[PDB]
Amino acid sequence: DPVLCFTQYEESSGKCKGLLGGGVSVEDCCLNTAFAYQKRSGGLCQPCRSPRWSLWSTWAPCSVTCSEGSQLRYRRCVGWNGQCSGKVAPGTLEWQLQACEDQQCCPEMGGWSGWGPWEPCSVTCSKGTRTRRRACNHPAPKCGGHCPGQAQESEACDTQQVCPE
Amino acid sequence: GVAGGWGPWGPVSPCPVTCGLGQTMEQRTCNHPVPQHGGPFCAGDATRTHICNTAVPCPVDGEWDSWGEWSPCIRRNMKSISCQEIPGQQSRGRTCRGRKFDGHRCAGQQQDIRHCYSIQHCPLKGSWSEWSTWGLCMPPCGPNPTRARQRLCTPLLPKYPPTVSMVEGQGEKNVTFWGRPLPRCEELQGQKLVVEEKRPCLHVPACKDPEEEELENLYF
Ligand SMILES: *[C@@H]1O[C@H](CO[C@H]2O[C@@H](C)[C@@H](O)[C@@H](O)[C@@H]2O)[C@@H](O[C@@H]2O[C@H](CO)[C@@H](O)[C@H](O)[C@H]2NC(C)=O)[C@H](O)[C@H]1NC(C)=O
Ligand SMILES: *[C@@H]1O[C@@H](C)[C@@H](O)[C@@H](O[C@@H]2O[C@H](CO)[C@@H](O)[C@H](O)[C@H]2O)[C@@H]1O
Ligand SMILES: *[C@@H]1O[C@@H](C)[C@@H](O)[C@@H](O[C@@H]2O[C@H](CO)[C@@H](O)[C@H](O)[C@H]2O)[C@@H]1O
Ligand SMILES: *[C@@H]1O[C@@H](C)[C@@H](O)[C@@H](O[C@@H]2O[C@H](CO)[C@@H](O)[C@H](O)[C@H]2O)[C@@H]1O
Ligand SMILES: *[C@H]1O[C@H](CO)[C@@H](O)[C@H](O)[C@@H]1O
Ligand SMILES: *[C@H]1O[C@H](CO)[C@@H](O)[C@H](O)[C@@H]1O
Ligand SMILES: *[C@H]1O[C@H](CO)[C@@H](O)[C@H](O)[C@@H]1O
Ligand SMILES: *[C@H]1O[C@H](CO)[C@@H](O)[C@H](O)[C@@H]1O
Ligand SMILES: *[C@H]1O[C@H](CO)[C@@H](O)[C@H](O)[C@@H]1O
Ligand SMILES: *[C@H]1O[C@H](CO)[C@@H](O)[C@H](O)[C@@H]1O
Ligand SMILES: *[C@H]1O[C@H](CO)[C@@H](O)[C@H](O)[C@@H]1O
Ligand SMILES: *[C@H]1O[C@H](CO)[C@@H](O)[C@H](O)[C@@H]1O
Ligand SMILES: *[C@H]1O[C@H](CO)[C@@H](O)[C@H](O)[C@@H]1O
Ligand SMILES: *[C@H]1O[C@H](CO)[C@@H](O)[C@H](O)[C@@H]1O
Ligand SMILES: *[C@H]1O[C@H](CO)[C@@H](O)[C@H](O)[C@@H]1O
Ligand SMILES: *[C@H]1O[C@H](CO)[C@@H](O)[C@H](O)[C@@H]1O
Repeated sequence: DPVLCFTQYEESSGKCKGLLGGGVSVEDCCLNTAFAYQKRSGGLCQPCRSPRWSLWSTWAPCSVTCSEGSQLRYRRCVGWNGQCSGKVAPGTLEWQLQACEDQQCCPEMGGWSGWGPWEPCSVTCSKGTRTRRRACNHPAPKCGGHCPGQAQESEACDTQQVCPE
Repeated sequence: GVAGGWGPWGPVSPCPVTCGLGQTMEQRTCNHPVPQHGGPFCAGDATRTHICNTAVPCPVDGEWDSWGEWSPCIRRNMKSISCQEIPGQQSRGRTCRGRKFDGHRCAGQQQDIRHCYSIQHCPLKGSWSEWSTWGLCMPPCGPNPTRARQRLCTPLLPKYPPTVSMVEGQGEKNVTFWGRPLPRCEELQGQKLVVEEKRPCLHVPACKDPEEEELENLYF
């Protein structure tokens, strides 16, 4: 079955670099074990060297930003005509799962306290704004929490007073 | 307004490689009919390429396989030297693998010898080690992964000479310890040899293809 035959295999990232062309058999392309191949061009670049396990990828981000979690890393068997260590065929994957911990504590939101008294009106003639405010300290949040909503409300007030002309 | 066209194709290059596949190319010029004053140009490509196939494989230099298992520590004409001050010699083996098609041979000693004592199945006093480093979450991707750390009863190796004058070799060679002893020690929570403890791993991620996991998080 014909395949695209590439002249160099980039280690560390698995890409097929330097296209020599297509419409040639896998056996002919891999006469030079320094070459690499890709079929249908969807992906999966396999070097023509004998099969050997690749390098462990970098640890994936922890599954949660909170408390103990779990993170993976992969390793692919890359090559052609043979097997990797483990009676494994080329293309298979092997995983290692590890317990991770980005931060110790975790955001626990708090609760609003009682409403403060209404402040006076923002103006002494015509119409203005009235504001009341509360605190996020019943209970206070730990780590990165915050109370749900706003810490202050505003509303219009009418003084019933005309301004000096 | 003069129309250019191509001239004869030149000589094709020979197959630049001696193994596997290579590439050749022919060079033509737009010299016989020339494009004057900038009107039309030469249509096409001034270079064709073609693959040439040498039917002979490339050399592949053999690489060293990993070291084998240390052989049993013995001494000539004395049978088992276990739990005794008798230095022996054990050997290890490598295999040169992958050499094909006149490739270079592996470079180095395929064997490795070292002097040793034998503590195979010897009863030794022991002491409980501290808590080892938390291992990997196993089985990875399987149902309910769990970690494991452990304290094991480490043997107290006997104070034997680590530097011995070999009379047959006339050298002062180092001597290390080989074998699985039987460590004696007070029990640690109903156990005499090893006591471990497991803890489940939390929020396990599913195992998908590294391309597929990349395209899944990008799409959400
Ligand atoms: C054990 O001895 C080695 C070197 O001596 C021997 O090694 C054996 C494996 C065997 O092949 C035998 O024939 C050979 O004679 C010591 O290596 C030395 O270590 C010191 C300090 O660690 C270094 O400064 C030296 O460069 C290094 N090499 C030499 C040639 O001296 C090794 O330290 C020793 N181990 C112990 C625990 O004593
Ligand atoms: C990663 O960063 C952390 C700081 C949190 O913001 C995580 O969000 C989630 O927060 C709630 C608390 O409201 C916890 O119960 C969750 O466990 C945590 O996932 C965020 O993912
Ligand atoms: C409170 O009492 C009112 C009767 C006014 O005297 C107010 O002063 C007025 O404020 C407006 C804008 O706030 C200004 O345009 C006027 O010039 C000023 O007379 C007072 O604050
Ligand atoms: C021609 O004869 C062969 C028997 C090999 O010795 C060839 O060596 C190979 O040459 C190509 C480039 O021309 C390299 O890609 C290979 O790494 C090399 O083994 C020789 O050229
Ligand atoms: C991953 O694991 C170890 C390093 O952590 C090595 O055996 C190798 O680098 C592998 O890719
Ligand atoms: C995970 O582990 C260490 C960092 O904790 C590094 O080897 C690397 O970042 C890997 O992804
Ligand atoms: C304060 O605001 C409302 C109650 O008024 C709720 O979202 C919650 O109790 C918060 O603490
Ligand atoms: C202030 O607003 C109302 C009462 O006016 C309630 O949602 C609550 O008591 C809050 O503290
Ligand atoms: C403002 O509104 C009334 C009094 O006008 C009360 O609910 C409270 O004092 C609030 O602060
Ligand atoms: C040169 O190349 C081809 C003929 O080989 C045509 O496209 C055209 O004649 C051009 O001049
Ligand atoms: C080169 O290629 C072919 C001959 O191989 C012809 O189309 C023509 O001679 C061109 O110059
Ligand atoms: C054997 O010796 C060491 C490991 O003990 C390494 O140099 C290498 O893995 C070799 O095969
Ligand atoms: C021989 O030495 C020890 C076992 O005593 C290990 O490093 C390994 O098994 C090697 O083959
Ligand atoms: C076993 O090992 C030593 C004694 O040999 C102590 O750490 C303790 O008694 C443990 O049970
Ligand atoms: C393991 O447990 C704790 C540390 O987690 C200590 O008591 C000691 O290091 C033991 O080995
Ligand atoms: C496992 O747990 C933590 C690290 O995750 C440490 O207490 C220690 O490394 C232990 O082996």
